[PDB]
Amino acid sequence: MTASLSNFIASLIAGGVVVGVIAIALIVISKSDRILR
Amino acid sequence: RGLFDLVDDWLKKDRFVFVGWSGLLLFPTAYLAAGGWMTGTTFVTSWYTHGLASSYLEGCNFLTAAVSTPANSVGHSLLLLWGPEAQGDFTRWCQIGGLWTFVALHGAFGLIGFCLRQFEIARLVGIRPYNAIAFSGPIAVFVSVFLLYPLGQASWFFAPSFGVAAIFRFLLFLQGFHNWTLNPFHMMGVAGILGGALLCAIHGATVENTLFEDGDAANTFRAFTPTQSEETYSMVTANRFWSQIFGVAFSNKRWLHFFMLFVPVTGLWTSSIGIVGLALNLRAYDFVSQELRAAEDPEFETFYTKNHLLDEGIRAWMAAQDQPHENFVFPEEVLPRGNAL
Amino acid sequence: ALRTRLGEILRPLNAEYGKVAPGWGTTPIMGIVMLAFLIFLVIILQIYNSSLIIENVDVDWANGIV
Amino acid sequence: EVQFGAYLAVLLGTFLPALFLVNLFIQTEARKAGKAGGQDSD
Amino acid sequence: EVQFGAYLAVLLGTFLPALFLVNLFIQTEARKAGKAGGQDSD
Amino acid sequence: RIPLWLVGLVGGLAVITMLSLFFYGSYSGLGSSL
Amino acid sequence: FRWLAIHGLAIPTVFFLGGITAMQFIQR
Amino acid sequence: PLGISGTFNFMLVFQAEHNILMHPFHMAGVAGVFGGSLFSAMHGSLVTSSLIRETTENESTNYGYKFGQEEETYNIVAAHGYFGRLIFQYASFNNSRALHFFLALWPVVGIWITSMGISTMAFNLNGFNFNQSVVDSQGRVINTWADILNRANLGIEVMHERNAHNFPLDLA
Amino acid sequence: ALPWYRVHTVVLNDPGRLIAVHLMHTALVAGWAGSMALYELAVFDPSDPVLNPMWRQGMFVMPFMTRLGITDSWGGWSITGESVSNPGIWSFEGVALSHIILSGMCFLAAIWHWVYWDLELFRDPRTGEPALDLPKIFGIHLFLSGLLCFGFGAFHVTGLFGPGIWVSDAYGITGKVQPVAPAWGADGFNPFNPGGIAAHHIAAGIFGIFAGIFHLTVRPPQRLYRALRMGNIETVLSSSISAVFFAAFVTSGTMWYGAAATPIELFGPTRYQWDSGYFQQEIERQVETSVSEGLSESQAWSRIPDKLAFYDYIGNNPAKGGLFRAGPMNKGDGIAEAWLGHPIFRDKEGRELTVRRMPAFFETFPVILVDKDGIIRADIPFRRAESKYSIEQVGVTVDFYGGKLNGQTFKDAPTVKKFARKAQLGEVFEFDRTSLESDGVFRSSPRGWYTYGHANFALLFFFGHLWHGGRTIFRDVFTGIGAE
Amino acid sequence: RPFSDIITSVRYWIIHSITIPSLFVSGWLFISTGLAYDVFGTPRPNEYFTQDRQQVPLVNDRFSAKQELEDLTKG
Amino acid sequence: MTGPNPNKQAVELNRTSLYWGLLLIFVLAVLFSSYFFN
Amino acid sequence: MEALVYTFLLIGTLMVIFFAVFFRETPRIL
Ligand code: CLA
Ligand code: CLA
Ligand code: CLA
Ligand SMILES: CCCCCCCCCCCCCCCC(=O)OC[C@H](COP(=O)(O)OC[C@@H](O)CO)OC(=O)CCCCCCCCCCCCCCC
Ligand SMILES: CC1=C(/C=C/C(C)=C/C=C/C(C)=C/C=C/C=C(C)/C=C/C=C(C)/C=C/C2=C(C)CCCC2(C)C)C(C)(C)CCC1
Ligand SMILES: CC1=C(/C=C/C(C)=C/C=C/C(C)=C/C=C/C=C(C)/C=C/C=C(C)/C=C/C2=C(C)CCCC2(C)C)C(C)(C)CCC1
Ligand code: OEX
Ligand SMILES: [Fe+2]
Repeated sequence: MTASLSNFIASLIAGGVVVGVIAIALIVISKSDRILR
Repeated sequence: RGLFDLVDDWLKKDRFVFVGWSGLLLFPTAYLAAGGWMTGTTFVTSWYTHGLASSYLEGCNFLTAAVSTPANSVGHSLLLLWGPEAQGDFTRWCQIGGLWTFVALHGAFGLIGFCLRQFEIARLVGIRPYNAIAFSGPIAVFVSVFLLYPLGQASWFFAPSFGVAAIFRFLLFLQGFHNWTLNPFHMMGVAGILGGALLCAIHGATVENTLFEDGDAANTFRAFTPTQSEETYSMVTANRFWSQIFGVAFSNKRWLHFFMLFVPVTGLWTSSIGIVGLALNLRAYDFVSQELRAAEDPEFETFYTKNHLLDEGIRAWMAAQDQPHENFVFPEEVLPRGNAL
Repeated sequence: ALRTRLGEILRPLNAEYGKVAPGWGTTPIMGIVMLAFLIFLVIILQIYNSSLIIENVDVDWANGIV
Repeated sequence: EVQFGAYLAVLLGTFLPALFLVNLFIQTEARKAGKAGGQDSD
Repeated sequence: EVQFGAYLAVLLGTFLPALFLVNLFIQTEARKAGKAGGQDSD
Repeated sequence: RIPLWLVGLVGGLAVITMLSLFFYGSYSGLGSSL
Repeated sequence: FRWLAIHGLAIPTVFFLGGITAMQFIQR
Repeated sequence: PLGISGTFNFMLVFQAEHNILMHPFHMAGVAGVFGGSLFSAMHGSLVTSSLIRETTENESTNYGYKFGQEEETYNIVAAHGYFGRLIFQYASFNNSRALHFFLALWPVVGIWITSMGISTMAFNLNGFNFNQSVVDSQGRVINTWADILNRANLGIEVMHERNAHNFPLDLA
Repeated sequence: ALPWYRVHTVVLNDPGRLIAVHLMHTALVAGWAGSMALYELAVFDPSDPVLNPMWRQGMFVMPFMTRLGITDSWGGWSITGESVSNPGIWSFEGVALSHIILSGMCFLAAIWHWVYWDLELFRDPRTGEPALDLPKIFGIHLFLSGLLCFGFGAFHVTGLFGPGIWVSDAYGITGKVQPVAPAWGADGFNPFNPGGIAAHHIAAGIFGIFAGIFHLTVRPPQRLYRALRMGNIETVLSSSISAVFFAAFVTSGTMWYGAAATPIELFGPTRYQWDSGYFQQEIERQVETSVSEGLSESQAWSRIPDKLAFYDYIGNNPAKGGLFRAGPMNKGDGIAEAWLGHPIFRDKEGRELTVRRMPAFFETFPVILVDKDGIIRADIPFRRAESKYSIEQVGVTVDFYGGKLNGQTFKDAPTVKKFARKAQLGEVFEFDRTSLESDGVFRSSPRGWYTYGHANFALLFFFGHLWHGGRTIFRDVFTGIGAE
Repeated sequence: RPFSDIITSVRYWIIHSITIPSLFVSGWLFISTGLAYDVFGTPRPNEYFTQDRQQVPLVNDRFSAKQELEDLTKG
Repeated sequence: MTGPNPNKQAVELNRTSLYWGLLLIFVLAVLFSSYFFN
Repeated sequence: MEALVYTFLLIGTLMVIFFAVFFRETPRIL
């Protein structure tokens, strides 16, 4: 609700999408590059 | 089978650079510590924090460029880009000295992520994990100097800046103000660094001089196939050599190569204990029996009391320009000069 | 292998050894707690560092009641 | 003026750990003379 | 005022001869475990 | 197909044009104390 | 593919060397 | 001076009068012993990592080497595949002779070069001097890290041998 | 055939002697804390708790007894200064003697638990080999620590069934053991709020009660039982050490920066109370309000307590001591006797000159007299030849106010130089350096020593996390690796 | 694909004969157009000192440090 | 009592590792004495 | 009185150097 508290939760959301776009890209490519049995 | 197994099999795949699970912590954080240093030494100045020039835009070469520590007014703030100091602005973040904590924090999570890399590759190859335990040596020097030393001090300002000459003043700042060379933890650290360089120069020059004839060529580098089971140098000869030159010698290759691990690493752990004791200003500054005697007897001089007068010159002459935040205005008549210098 | 009277009471606490819940179990419940406890440590450090300012919370030596 | 508790620090810092390492060597040689079965085992 | 060389007299008069008598007992039990040949001889 | 030693020659003298350019501006421009 | 592995390190490096050659010719 | 505190009287006075830290031959031997202690603990770990089972878990690791044996005591292919994945493949010495030569090259060349730093600074060919090197367009001196390093050198210079001097320049 | 660094691994496959060993470390820890506190009561002197507190006399474990509510002793003295007729059992001597009796009983129990190592409790009822059910042992031992956490915060701290925490004011004048009601809001995470300590151990005790209720019933997954190697006992040790240096950076952190759990009346002031001028600005603030209420100057400085000016002194900074100098801080310059007063320096022009104060870095510092705007007006010159700002030229007179030099004025250069040198060291005190043979160099407070040990410990235990941790994961290859 | 087989191929040098000068000149123009002084806030040689401010600028506040650098960079 | 422990082992220290550990203590005694005497 | 300890540490260190060179455990093949 302050300047410092509102900016921190926005960084927490921004810290979620940085983990997110790495994770979402990693699941999709792990489907295509599976190893033959 | 599951979703976890497909991700586990993809990261551990043989490829150009081994990624693994630990590459998700290493490769983002190490890329930004290194790139934060190359940017900060090229573009970002120290004109507002220290009152210096530490960039390539400001005429500094490779030696006099640095990523510099922030102001003393910042204190020990983490200086987040979104924080109360920078408030989202990139340009004011760089001028306060925000890249320095950006380098040091993402660098500290690179050394975490690189030591986890050495546990992960050793488990896949199937070897004992002594590389990850010898690399804990350099972790104890980064943490206890770039992190634990400014935490005990007044702010991040008293930390080593990430530049070549900026380390060099930190070497000189630590003698005048702390008497760091007198500390027995540096003395056990010099014994490991000069002792570790000694062991690889001997083991380098003794293996290479007791080689067997495995070929007719004069070049001995050609005569080694990697998958051979015969040892490539005479251990019995090399023992017989040093037992008569030096008097005592290794008779154990397993003990020898372990001893080449123990000696360099222990010098980084023992020297790391002392620099934690200088965050608290628990320095080995004086021998009081030398100091009480030199006060009562104004003729008793050692080399040791000669080093204190060299430290008054470091504490007085550089501290005016060292700490512009404190505004030391020394007169000319308080600065300790010698005779006719 | 010596039965004692205190050993007889505590024996069902040690009688199980190595029974597991088959599968992934309560592992995704744990990670949501660990993600939460990671956010908790970040917040109370930034309160202490004065890099997260909360209204009517001042990090300074306060008058405890005497 | 020196600290008189430093004599106790040094001379027990020498003797107590160094007399410890002697004991681990004497019982090492006693076990080797113990198994060997000749003139010294008893 | 006491003599500061008496701390070195007593605490080495205790420890140095008493740590000696421990060593003669440890190598005694090592020779007995040395001959016995089971699990401890090596 | 290009011979590999031609590649290391042209890139190798390209580095010398980069390095000696940096030792040039130690004596001219900024940071030269002129 | 390894085109993302090298060119994350080489595309910056040539860009900064484009700036370090320009700073030799900047004077006061 | 043949001592311990006399060594640091020697190193600090040598700093003020010759500026050894900016001299590139002390730079080439700090790289010699930091590199030397690196490749010592890097080679000594990869041998100790890849030791072959010859002992039990009760006895010592070192007793799996009998003296004068002819069998190789560690899987060198194992430690090559580890370091071949730890950095990349082509940065690893498969040759143990060329590996054990590089351990002898790097420190020894680093200390030959360093000991000819003291030698060329014995004849007052000092290290670099970048004091008052960065100026603005007005011409005022902008400080650098070398100017902060200079003020540490000026403190030791005006205080070493505080009675021996009579004239404004330490020619000796 | 064990090496000397593996002698204590005979206890790996023996749970019955794992306890007898862990009881013997406990009998030595408890016997230390009893015999350390008996040693401190022979050394402590409760003559003047204002100018000779317990943190000047090098008392280390004694501020940990008084933190949780022990003020009286069997001699009749108290740290609060109020006399007592009977402290009962729990005094300083009662605690010290009870940690000894606890040590003697954990000693005798470890003789039992070593001899009778073969109990049926530690056997596996399915294989017969000695096993410890480490998931349910964690459920029991975490449920107990939930009770001792919740029991501490609800009863000992809040004063329901206990004395409470030593609290104090903001400036270390008044302080007493009192119950502390918990602060549940965001103000609980203010670490200088003592209510946050009560709110913590009540809240986090409940989370530790109902995590033991979880970790008793629910068994581990098949994946986590194999991935974290929960059959091995060293994965307990690998991760217990990680939970122990992590705790040791925190306590060494909050000792060094200050918290409500580290009162400056027990451990001494922090260094950040010297760097920011935390007591200089406070002593002036109690004089700015006194002079504004129609007073003479010397009556304004006489209202200042001797304790408040005693914190405004560089010898009480923990960042002034050394490592290999030993003993209490009273070995530094002697037991303080009285406050000499507050010198005010005025030149022949009459303006007020303040002595520039020594920072914590400088062992030596040149005496410099500065007026209100930063201009150097006077000093004590090193080089006396070309002197342009000496005290003889400027004619600086010194005026004391308060203390035992209450109305005095020294005007000549020999006397003003003597008080200008001792005024850069904070306030000005009269010491007694002949009782303890005080040599004349500053020592460190117990705030400084606690931060030394428990932060050099926590750095060593980081290596134990990597050793014992990598020994757990890699367990099949520590005789060596196979060549195939 | 082996690394030495790449750089000796012509198709490699077809692509990277355009991309390297188009990226090196963009690193030139990043400096000569005065853009790098404004992103990173580095002082030009004209503007270390100003007409008013003749001393060394320092930040002297924890929280209004952004506002104080708005002061010291206008003139 | 109960039965004999099957986890009895033996401790070893060869003549080599004696001289390491002796020299380790004396060199640490040489190094740290000067600071302790102060 | 103080320097007597320093001398005993130095010549005591040179004793164990003497015994390590001449009374060393001589390594033997087979
Ligand atoms: C919670 C603490 C803890 C516990 C219970 C253990 C337990 C164990 N460790 Mg471990 N360790 C720890 C912390 C701990 N460690 C830390 C912090 C480190 C980093 C320094 C290590 C480093 C380490 C290594 C490198 C090794 C072990 C080994 C062992 C095993 C045998 C110990 C032994 O033979 O020593 C016997 C020790 C002696 C006979 C004498 C030691 C003398 C010391 C050095 C000085 C005297 C101690 C001093 C009085 C203590 C003061 C108290 C201080 C701790 C506050 C055992 C399982 C060994 C192992 O893996 O087992 C196979 C092994 O090789 N540990
Ligand atoms: C009613 C709610 C409530 C309240 C008011 C509190 C109140 C508090 N808790 Mg608590 N807590 C609660 C519920 C609550 N708790 C619950 C439910 C849990 C879960 C069981 C916890 C778990 C918990 C933990 C684990 C910790 C607290 C702490 C604290 C204190 C925070 C202020 C402080 O000094 O931290 C200062 C803030 C920190 C120390 C941040 C920790 C981050 C670490 C230190 C980072 C560094 C780690 C690294 C290994 C160090 C080496 C790196 C080096 C280079 C720096 C305060 C007493 C902290 C405490 O006790 O400290 C005194 C603490 O560490 N709480
Ligand atoms: C019978 C119980 C008992 C009681 C009431 C006391 C009472 C006391 N002891 Mg003592 N002690 C005891 C047993 C006891 N002792 C035993 C058995 C030992 C041997 C181990 C000791 C060893 C000992 C020492 C060495 C010292 C004391 C000291 C003290 C005094 C201050 C305590 C203090 O500050 O601790 C503070 C306690 C802590 C900070 C513990 C924190 C616990 C950590 C943070 C737990 C975190 C992990 C947790 C389990 C995770 C799960 C949390 C979950 C709830 C979510 C106090 C008079 C001190 C003193 O002055 O001695 C005279 C002192 O230095 N004690
Ligand atoms: C004129 C020249 C004649 C030669 C001069 C002789 C001086 C030689 C010094 C002897 C070293 C003795 C240390 C015993 C050490 C010991 O006996 O080790 C014996 C050890 C033999 O190991 P093995 O292979 O036998 O061990 C196999 C296993 O059993 C391991 O336990 O040899 C070495 O490893 C020593 C190599 C390092 C040598 C360390 C020397 C360090 C220098 C000395 C530091 C002290 C100087 C202090 C002065 C104040
Ligand atoms: C900061 C930051 C960032 C960024 C990052 C990155 C992305 C970076 C990168 C960067 C990089 C990564 C850089 C690089 C650089 C490089 C360089 C610039 C190099 C140079 C080189 C040189 C100069 C060298 C030389 C040489 C040669 C060439 C050859 C011979 C040898 C020698 C060595 C001499 C971000 C965005 C996150 C944001 C935040 C902050
Ligand atoms: C039997 C019995 C008893 C008795 C008991 C007792 C009397 C106890 C005591 C005990 C004791 C009295 C103990 C003590 C202990 C101590 C300790 C255990 C200590 C140690 C320490 C340490 C070892 C440390 C170390 C160090 C140093 C020295 C320096 C610095 C570093 C360090 C810290 C590491 C009774 C009658 C009650 C009851 C019945 C039975
Ligand atoms: O003698 Mn020894 O140090 Ca070569 O510089 Mn000149 O001389 Mn003396 O002064 Mn500085
Ligand atoms: Fe080797």
